[PDB]
Amino acid sequence: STIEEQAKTFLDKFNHEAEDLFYQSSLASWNYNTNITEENVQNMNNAGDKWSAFLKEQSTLAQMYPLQEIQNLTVKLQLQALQQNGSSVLSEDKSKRLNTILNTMSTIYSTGKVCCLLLEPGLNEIMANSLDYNERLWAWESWRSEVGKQLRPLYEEYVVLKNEMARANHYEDYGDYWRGDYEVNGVDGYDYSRGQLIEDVEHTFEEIKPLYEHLHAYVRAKLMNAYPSYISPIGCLPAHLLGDMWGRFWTNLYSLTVPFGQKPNIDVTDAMVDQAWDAQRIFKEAEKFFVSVGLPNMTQGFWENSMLTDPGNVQKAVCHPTAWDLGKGDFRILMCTKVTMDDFLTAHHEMGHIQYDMAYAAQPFLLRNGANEGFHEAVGEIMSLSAATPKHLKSIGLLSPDFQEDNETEINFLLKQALTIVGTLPFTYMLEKWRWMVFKGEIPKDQWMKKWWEMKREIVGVVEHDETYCDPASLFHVSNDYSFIRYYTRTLYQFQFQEALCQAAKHEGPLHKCDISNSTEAGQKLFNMLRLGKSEPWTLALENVVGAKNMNVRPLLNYFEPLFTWLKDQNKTDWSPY
Amino acid sequence: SVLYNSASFSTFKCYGVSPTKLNDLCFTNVYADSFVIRGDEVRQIAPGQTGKIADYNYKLPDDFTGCVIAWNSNNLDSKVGGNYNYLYRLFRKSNLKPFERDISTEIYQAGSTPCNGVEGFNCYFPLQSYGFQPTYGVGYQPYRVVVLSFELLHAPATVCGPKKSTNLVKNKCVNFNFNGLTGTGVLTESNKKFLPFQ
Amino acid sequence: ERDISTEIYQAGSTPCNGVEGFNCYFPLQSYGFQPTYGVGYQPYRVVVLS
Repeated sequence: STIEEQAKTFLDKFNHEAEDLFYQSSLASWNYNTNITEENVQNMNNAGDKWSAFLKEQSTLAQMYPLQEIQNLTVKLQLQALQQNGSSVLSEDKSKRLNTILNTMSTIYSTGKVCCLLLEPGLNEIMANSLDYNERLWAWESWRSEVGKQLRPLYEEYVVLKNEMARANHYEDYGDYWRGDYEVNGVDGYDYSRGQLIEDVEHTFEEIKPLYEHLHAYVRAKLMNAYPSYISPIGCLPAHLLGDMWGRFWTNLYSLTVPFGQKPNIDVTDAMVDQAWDAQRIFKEAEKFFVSVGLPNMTQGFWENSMLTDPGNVQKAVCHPTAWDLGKGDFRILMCTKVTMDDFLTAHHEMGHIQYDMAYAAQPFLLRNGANEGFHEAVGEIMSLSAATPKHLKSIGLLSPDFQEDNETEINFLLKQALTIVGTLPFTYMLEKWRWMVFKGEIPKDQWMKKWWEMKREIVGVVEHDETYCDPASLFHVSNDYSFIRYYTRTLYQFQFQEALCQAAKHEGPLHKCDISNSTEAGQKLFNMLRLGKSEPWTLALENVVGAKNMNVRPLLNYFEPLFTWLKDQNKTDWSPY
Repeated sequence: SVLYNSASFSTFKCYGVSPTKLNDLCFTNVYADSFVIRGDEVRQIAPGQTGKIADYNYKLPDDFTGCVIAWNSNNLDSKVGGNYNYLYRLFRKSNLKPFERDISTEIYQAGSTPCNGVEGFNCYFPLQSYGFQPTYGVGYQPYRVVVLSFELLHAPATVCGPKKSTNLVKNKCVNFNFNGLTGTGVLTESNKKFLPFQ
Repeated sequence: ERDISTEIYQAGSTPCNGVEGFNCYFPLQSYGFQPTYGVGYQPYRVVVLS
């Protein structure tokens, strides 16, 4: 007959019963994280079992169709994940063993009690705030010697098991199990490749390593005073000074540095007690912010169904910062919302992506995710960047006309911008490149953890290794199989989109003071992109919004001229305190 | 008049035959033509515009005298759990003739393998059901389009618009409109008796 | 006898108050003669000499 007719018939049944099954499965999870009960446990188990049951059974039913016999090239876009086989292709013995990994490792991650010591509220605070050489040394070395030892069975048949199924499923490596997305091989011309991502990661890294090298000169020269005989400018950095337990985070620590401490930073809590900030408040003026960008009013049910308050102890729940694409004309943010300077940023962070969600809500269910795997949180990040401009804060209520400013406000804006989000991307470079080389198998089975320095010793210079230890599995974001290449991708696309957006708003020069407001065209053209979602290649759409199929180099400095010139006049391993 | 200035039949869209002018012209026959819709069927209900529903659920030549009437019924019938009472054909073979009621209940042959007794591969149902719940989005909220087909058959039209009648004053001549009788003169009380029907 | 003004005509029950709304539609609508317009829509020049 015709592939497309019953293909869309099956997919539209999927859409119409997926609103039911999915929507009230996500809604069972909504009742759960709203009200953590046990009938929710059992019914959510059943609903997820029926979701996975559609997956397995109907993805036995879907493979009587071939892969190539398609001409529409959008039916390809739906059939990559529709005609796929999944994880049931192999035997049934390593099935309870993959569950063994994903459950025992998760338990050890959640029951890794040091003896006791409570995991997140106790260890994370003391590890970041203990300030000594012989007490945080205990919590750090005991941590390492307690965690990096028992994982050798789990992890060292873990890698071979995923590599084996990768080869058995006509793939090259556990990465090729993933990277197959980045071969655009449907519509020609807008194609790309997957085989390596060494291109433009070292290349853009060979462009940031100048900027990061100046920043590293500054940082490595700053910490002279604390350890006189252990830290020198000609050597490099010690083991335990990342500002975080792994130091994955590069936008906070202006507090351990005082180049300009004279100018008062922004504070809105005084405004908070002054001007009727209610936690039903700025959210609505955030709505009129998006109106200033050009977006419509927010729906009426959002004030009713979505929770925007403090549920309190009476309402048992957890407020984790991950928005919810509930779908079906319902898109939710379940947060214990408070009025705080960082919560101010968080509100717009979530609402930018929630508006993105209602933006592509007009798309069929299979195409109802972000533009690519990294673009999801990038939507929140770029909107936070857009709304975080201080002179726009002077353009709105939460600031006084008498509030004078100088050019050094942004100096600790950036030297904040060194230790909670972005600045030292090279750590992500280390961890991710080492992770591709270990999961894919190009490293032998006792050469992880030397590399768990010298890549530091080569890229950032964090030193103390021998053969055996296996650190990289003890994270929320690796014990649940999450790859940080999303962070690299967002780190670039954030600023390419930022350059395009601020250039479109007739603001030029350095990009640290662009206000995106009263710009219908910046909203009109954005609509032409956001409405499409994933229907078009990111290369072509990137040229439509920015102007190229590949990431640009100049904009990264176009945002950072002041920090560039300010680094140059303060930036004025094979060395061992060990 | 009440439907026009009802302030409740919110999507009273009668583009074409004028509700503003309806109240004098007669039609022989009018038609109650009602079903259930969603917030997406609003634009789908646009005679001239086509789609899944216009091709496989309701019928239309292109043009017909008769309006469309929908209004928010979400509060009326929406239970937590899902309103499975209502349902809809999803995908038919082809279209049908303009404006005929259909309750065809059979199995759709989707692809290559003939159905001829089987319901599995290539043989799925077009009959699906709704799951309406109170949090449903605007594009899905039921509004219930209702149609008002006015056919004026050659026979004289029996149902007509209202007759706006005012008071009568006598002993001073006026123009007058006693149902066809349109002269000009004085009316007065009179004595001569009539029969029950003259 | 002529008529030049472009007053906002009130297209129904809810008063326009100058703006759009339920039954309020602007009488002034351009031809915009595009090639796709049919012969029943193609322009014709007319001159009347009283």
